[PDB]
Amino acid sequence: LEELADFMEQLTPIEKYALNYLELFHTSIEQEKERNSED
Amino acid sequence: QERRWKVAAAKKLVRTVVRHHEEKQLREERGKKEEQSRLRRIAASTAR
Amino acid sequence: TQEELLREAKITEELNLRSLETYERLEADKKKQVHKKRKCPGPIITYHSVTVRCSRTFITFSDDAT
Amino acid sequence: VGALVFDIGSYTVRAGYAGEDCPKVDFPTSPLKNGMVEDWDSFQAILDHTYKMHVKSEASLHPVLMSEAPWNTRAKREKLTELMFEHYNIPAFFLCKTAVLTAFANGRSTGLILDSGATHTTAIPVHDGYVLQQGIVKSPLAGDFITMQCRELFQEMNIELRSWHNYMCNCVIQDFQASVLQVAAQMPTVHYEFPNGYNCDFGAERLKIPEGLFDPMLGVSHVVTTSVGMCDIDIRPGLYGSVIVAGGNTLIQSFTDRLNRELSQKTPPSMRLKLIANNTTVERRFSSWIGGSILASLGTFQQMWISKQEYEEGGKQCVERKCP
Repeated sequence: LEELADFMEQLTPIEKYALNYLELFHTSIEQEKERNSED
Repeated sequence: QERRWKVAAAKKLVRTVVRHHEEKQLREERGKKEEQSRLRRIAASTAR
Repeated sequence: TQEELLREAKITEELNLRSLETYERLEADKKKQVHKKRKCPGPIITYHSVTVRCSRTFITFSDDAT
Repeated sequence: VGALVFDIGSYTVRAGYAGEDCPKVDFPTSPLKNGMVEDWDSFQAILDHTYKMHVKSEASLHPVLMSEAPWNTRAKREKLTELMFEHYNIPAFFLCKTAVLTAFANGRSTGLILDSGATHTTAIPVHDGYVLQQGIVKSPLAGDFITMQCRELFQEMNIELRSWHNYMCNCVIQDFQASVLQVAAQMPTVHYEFPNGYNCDFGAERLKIPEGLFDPMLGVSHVVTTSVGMCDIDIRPGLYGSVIVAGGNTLIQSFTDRLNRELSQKTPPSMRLKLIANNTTVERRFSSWIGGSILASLGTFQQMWISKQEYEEGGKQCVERKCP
């Protein structure tokens, strides 16, 4: 827990923003049709 | 024999000149395509 | 309120399922296996041999410098 | 020596440091009527105002990044590098498309970007960070058109809606948009008051005004649907699953919701269409500058920029060669 904290500090501004954005909006690489890449 | 040599030499020379022109045009087309692909790869490297 | 219900229920779906860990979920989706993220090795030279009945090799250079 | 990131957008200029989250200065932009530099003297003057007044630093020390419109012409970029390097003597330079910066800000390299500014609203598909020039769709139904619907309706109301007065007029029609406009059919409405206290019951107008960008010319939904039609055949599913919006002019209530409905009913139902909801005013206004900031921060930007050495060695040609 402490390691994440002191690592979360020194997180320059852009990355704090990115933390908030990726927290709320997330992503998903897989779309269930990656098999089409094989074919 | 001189007429034969001259006809064959004119043929070879004009066809080498035509080759020069075709290779030149293909080289310019390839250069444009390569520049396009190089810019695309720079864009890919930055996005990546 | 069924339309409003559909709305915030799908939002709730996203929120709750994002809490689970790719397991614990009854609809155990298939083949996640989270592959490697590669993550840099700078400029690279790729050697790729593939079956095409026949075998072919493709050598990829990352940038024009190399 | 923290890298500086500027957006020279058409309607408001956003500037800041690469490592800082927000553009520390955001002021109204003009020399960018059609989308690129119309007046080099005025553009140079506003840039000088930027470095000196806005950020209180010389351009000779920090590395500099600028962003240009997707459809801008090449001569604009060449002259931009010439002017910047000759006059301000920066150490290193770069140029990037605003749509690409929007897609980077969202952490989604493959995307479709909807954005609008002074006189223009555009749809751009970006695949792996490359803007498909042939796929861009540009429409005149920009925020200016809607704000002029607002202004005409206000003049019909007969309210009293030198240059500073006109700036105030434009701002109020913009300020009214954020609070009132939503995309008898609207039921009772807001009492939005002017600084002097004037107001009215802003009724159905709040519904009919935003309707222009869909139905006054190609509306936004048509703009995007044809944009992807002109792009590659098989990358199209990727764009729909990656549609993004940016720009303060896009800040209307339920605007993104109406876009999602329009695209869902226009796209084949089977498709994975989705809109990334960076709907907050802060998000949309910072999106492009955010992408520029991230681009500048990384440890590879030290190799991507156009160092002053490069421009000393070669002239304007470097912009086409170093900037996608």
